[PDB]
Amino acid sequence: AQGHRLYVKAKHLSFQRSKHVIHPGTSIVKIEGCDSKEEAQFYLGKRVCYVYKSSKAVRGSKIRVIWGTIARPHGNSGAVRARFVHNLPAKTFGSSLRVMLYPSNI
Amino acid sequence: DIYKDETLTIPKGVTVDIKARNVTVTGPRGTLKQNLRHVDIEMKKQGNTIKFIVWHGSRKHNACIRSVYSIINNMIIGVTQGFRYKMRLVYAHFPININLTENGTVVEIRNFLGERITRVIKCLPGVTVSISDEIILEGNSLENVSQSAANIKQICNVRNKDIRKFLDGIYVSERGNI
Amino acid sequence: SEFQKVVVIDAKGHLLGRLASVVAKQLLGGQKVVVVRCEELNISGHFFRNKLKYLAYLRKACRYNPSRGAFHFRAPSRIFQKAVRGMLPHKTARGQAALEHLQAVEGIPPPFDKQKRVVVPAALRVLRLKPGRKYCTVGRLSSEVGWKYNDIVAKLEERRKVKSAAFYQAKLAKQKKIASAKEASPVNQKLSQFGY
Amino acid sequence: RGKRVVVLSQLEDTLVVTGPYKVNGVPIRRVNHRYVIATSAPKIDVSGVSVEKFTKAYFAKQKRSGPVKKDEAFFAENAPKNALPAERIADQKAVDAKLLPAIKAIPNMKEYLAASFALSNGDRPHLMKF
Amino acid sequence: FKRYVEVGRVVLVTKGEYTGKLAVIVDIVDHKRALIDSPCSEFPRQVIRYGSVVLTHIVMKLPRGARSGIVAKKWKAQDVCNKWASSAWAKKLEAKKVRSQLNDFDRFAVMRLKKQRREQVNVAV
Amino acid sequence: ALKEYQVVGRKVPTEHEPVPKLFRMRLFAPNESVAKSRYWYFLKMINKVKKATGEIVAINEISEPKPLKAKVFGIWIRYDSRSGTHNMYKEFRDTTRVGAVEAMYADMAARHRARFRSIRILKVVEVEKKEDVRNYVKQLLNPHLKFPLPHRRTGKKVFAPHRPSTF
RNA sequence: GUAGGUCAGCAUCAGUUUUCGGGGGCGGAAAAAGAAUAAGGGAAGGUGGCUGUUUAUAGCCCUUGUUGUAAUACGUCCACUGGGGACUGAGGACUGCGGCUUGCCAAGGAUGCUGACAUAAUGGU
RNA sequence: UCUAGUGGGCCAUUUUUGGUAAGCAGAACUGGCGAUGCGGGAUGAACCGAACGUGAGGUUAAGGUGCCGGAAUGUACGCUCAUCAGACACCAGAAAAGGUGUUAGUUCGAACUAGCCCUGAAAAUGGAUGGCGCUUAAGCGUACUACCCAUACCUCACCGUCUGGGUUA
RNA sequence: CCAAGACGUUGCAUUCUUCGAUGUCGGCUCUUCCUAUCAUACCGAAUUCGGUAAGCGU
RNA sequence: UAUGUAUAAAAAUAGAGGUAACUCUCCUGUAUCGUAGAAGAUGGGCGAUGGUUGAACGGAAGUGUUUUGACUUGUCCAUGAAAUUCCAGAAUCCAUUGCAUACGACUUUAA
Repeated sequence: AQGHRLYVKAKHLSFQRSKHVIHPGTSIVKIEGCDSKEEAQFYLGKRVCYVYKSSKAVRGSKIRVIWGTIARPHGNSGAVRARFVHNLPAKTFGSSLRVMLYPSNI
Repeated sequence: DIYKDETLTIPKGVTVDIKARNVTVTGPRGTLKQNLRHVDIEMKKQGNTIKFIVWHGSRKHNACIRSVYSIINNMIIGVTQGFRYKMRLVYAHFPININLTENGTVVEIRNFLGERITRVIKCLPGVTVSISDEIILEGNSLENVSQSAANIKQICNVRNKDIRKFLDGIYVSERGNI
Repeated sequence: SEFQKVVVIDAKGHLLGRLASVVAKQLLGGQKVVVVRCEELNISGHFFRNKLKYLAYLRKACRYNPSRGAFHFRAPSRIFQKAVRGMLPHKTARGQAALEHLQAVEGIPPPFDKQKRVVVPAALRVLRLKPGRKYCTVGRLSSEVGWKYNDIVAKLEERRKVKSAAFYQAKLAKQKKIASAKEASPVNQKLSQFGY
Repeated sequence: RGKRVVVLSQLEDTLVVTGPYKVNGVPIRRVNHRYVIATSAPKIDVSGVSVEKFTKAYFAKQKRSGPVKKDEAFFAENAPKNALPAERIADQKAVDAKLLPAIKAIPNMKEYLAASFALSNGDRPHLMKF
Repeated sequence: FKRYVEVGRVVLVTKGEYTGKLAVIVDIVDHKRALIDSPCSEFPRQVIRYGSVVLTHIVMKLPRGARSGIVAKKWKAQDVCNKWASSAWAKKLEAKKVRSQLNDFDRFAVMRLKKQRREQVNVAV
Repeated sequence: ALKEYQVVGRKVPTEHEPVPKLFRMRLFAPNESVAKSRYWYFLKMINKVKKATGEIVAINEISEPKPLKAKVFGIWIRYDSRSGTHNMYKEFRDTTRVGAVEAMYADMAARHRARFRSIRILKVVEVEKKEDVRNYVKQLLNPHLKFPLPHRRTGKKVFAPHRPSTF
């Protein structure tokens, strides 16, 4: 079954925020194996998505997706900032995201 | 300093192995297993010599090197010749009665200062008690022999009386080897 | 670096706060964490100081209905969960969901003694304390503040260790055979230019 | 996705590319250059294959200019059986004939093109080179 | 012990722009700093801290404060190059570097070759 | 990152002083601006010169002639404390005067909680004879120096699979 | 053919910005060093030799010459240049200031090439 | 020119008077609060930073980056072990004098001299460096990078106000 | 703290809230906390003076 | 909420771990196990005699561990894919009891 997964696993950590004020427009994402801002530069501009499952069949699909793009690195520990077409729900803190390898430049 | 070292020569003792800093010194007389986890000292065994070394230690940490050398010599002496303490009873009017049970590991003291209470003390392992009013404490561990003497002396204590007149008690007289 | 579905952590030789800080962050990251051998955790500082700290904690109680006031858990795993709870936002629905993602246990129970146990070098005592500094064990601290299962935990632990030792020898016997057959294949030295 | 293909020519924006249809079954298609990871594998000789007839007009779809579409018969239409011109099949066979000898000559590349790329546990694409 | 910070010990640099290089402790500045030198041109003589190097098992006979030319002469004479490589530690490090330099086609070749290797699993009953 | 600066200056000429004297100072400062400030600080306490009525006639950055050679530096300082009645002599072993002053500032702040403003450097001298040398510096000068590597805590690499060897 | 709904992808640009890389000029003790190679001086935390000594069967320190218009680091500058990502597209014939060679142009604010869906898909409550 | 409201103020910096002292009474200069949100100091009318049209992007201030909590369990050198340590200005409090505690200094082993720790130190519901916890720190002193983010700064869009320039086609 | 337990020295009224009202002594009753300890326990000196100590009683 | 849902010695850290007083390893997992095939088709030739899958042990929470018809990418070869033509049988009530009881509840009894 290990002939798939053209994406890199990532986790939605939190919104971009100060101590008390949150900014849900842009999110903080931890990409696995990305441990520095120098490594985050490779993942800049990649296409990240949140995949979740619903009971209602939209166009005959149980799976629906919210797309987004990695915008910039965040901090020193490899976390990145991500902008989505729909702001990610606050219930996804700790949920997983798929970071594709496109738009590719490697 | 960077390098503070003391050198000791080992006798004909059989095993002095230091696994996990635990010296399981086995000699002609017996086995003494003690830990040196309380000192952060590189002691190296080569040939028939052992070097206790401290690197980058301050004065407080360097002070324990001689203590380690003293104690390592102590159970070397214990496993080679052993330790014997001769301890005499002193009483003015009431004789002190002492009984030894199961080869002396329990000592029962009665008629101390005329009291009717029996004081029973369990000696530490590796120490045996014999009656020479002289009590002989012989064993491998100087730690255990000295502690057993301390327990007996503390137990036979005079309470609420003038020590200036009441000189009754048990005090150690001689500390030597077998 | 990489998240596993469930991570089992051997708490032996770890510091309470440093490991709790790492565990709490991992739990908030959506990761399921199991911590075994919580009785083998360490708290920096000598035993009596830590004994005084817990006894001070014990005094905290309501004057009306002490059954309402702070509940003082004497188990080493429950002391660890207390540290993680204080490091989590547990009044919040996110923090609660993190708390049920943590399972801290004394010893290594049978669902976990057959699983790999990782360690956290950011919390290991040998890496994190200056040598010669005094420290205490949570298990001993627990046993002298009210925990009454220190003996049975120990006795079950050597039985597990004996079984684990038997498992290891069986696996090492297998690895000896596979290693011997490894160099017999000429391809092992053929793929030397590839770094393997 | 995950297929390995051999680049034929660079079109105006995308790459006219096909993994040999007799190897991995990927026909001649345009692929945008941002959706490919170029590999460091040994090059395949594509100098002997004609690439002038692979143009935007060649790959162009049929114009619709109306909102009416979709049908079960519509899906029964198209398909490889229908729609697919014989000239398109001939071009695919011709490029296959001109491309297979090179991948036959260089070892392990035929089956490499047949395989499918995938990421595994612990693989970090920023550290990995292709 | 087997690794002592002393004049002439060969060290492996682990942090900085010279990570992975070999050098020799020409002189000891203090408990935290030491002057090292390497025969290679890309590694100049410099004062470095012990936190960025790991002590190797190799010790060479070198007089304290030796210049770069003399250090290179002693390095060649005692043949420390390929004396470090003879150890399994260096072979493991070089294997890690070679394995990291692999590309996708080389990785596919590795997969097939080790798959050929794995298909034996023939052991005596 | 301190730097050693040769600062030469003089007061502006007047009718009373047509030819003023040139005074030079070696002083350690992060940049030329602070170097000129300290020069005026020392010249103001001694020899009746403001910054206004004086001028900096020369600025130079001095580098270590032998930055690859281990040396012993003896530094005399004036230490100002809560009591402020102190002179000190300390010795530091390293390859440059700038590093010795930097290590002095860190050591002085660590041991006595003294700040850059409180400390003024009387003189930094290179001690060449081993006999002229602090006990710790001498026992670093031991020809047979050797010691084990001290503890050094050895990407994110959380959740290590094996217990560390640490030896 | 013409123009046209919604939403995407890419290219070529403009505005704004972030992050990496290369090349070159110049400045300082016209860096300090160092290497290599000729003088002389001194010695050790004293090597071979025999505790004491002066390069020998290790070497080091100081000065000078040389290789030298040495390199590097640092500073500064280039109307020198290569990438990656992000946000924005206000205006609505023509004028203007410029570059090129009259047409062209990245020059007084986004267009071009496509695809999917024409849907509750976007959007709202 | 006509007219409104106001004619109880309060706090801070610094100077200063009455007072045993006071979250006390009284003044001087300035800045504030009152009338003012925002970032920060856990929390607070005057403290720190910054003063506010609706938004997008970028960057900072004060302050922070172990976890709660956005951001280095960063770098360098030390000091400290506290039997109820310490942890950031205002600020929410302790002194003399000692302490075979310890680390450095000064001058002729002795005295001194400093820095940290301990002692001096002592209450009443159970509870507060904000909490958890922290000991080659996640404590203290110094140095150097990277990072986080305000309604402040920068570019841009839009709203309004004001100001200036055109407009008989 | 000091040496000649002296001398010294260092420490443990205001009118801010309430006058569209907070019921204003003591006793009785009852529970809890504090230690600056009267008794009890256990130690240290020369019954007396001390240290740990608020468990228990007063 | 998965996308390979892969990995079980214990210990010390101023030491360990083996193989055979010996000697080798350590200096983390960027490692091993795995990974090829219409989301993985239909055949064939060599080679191997393996590989993956549909009674006993384990009580600490034993959710298991072990044991004893397919599927072949070990190695060669031949068809097929497309136009998805550029991202997407009990209890209770009713009754009864008084060891109980404000009322509930509790203790009994009742075919």
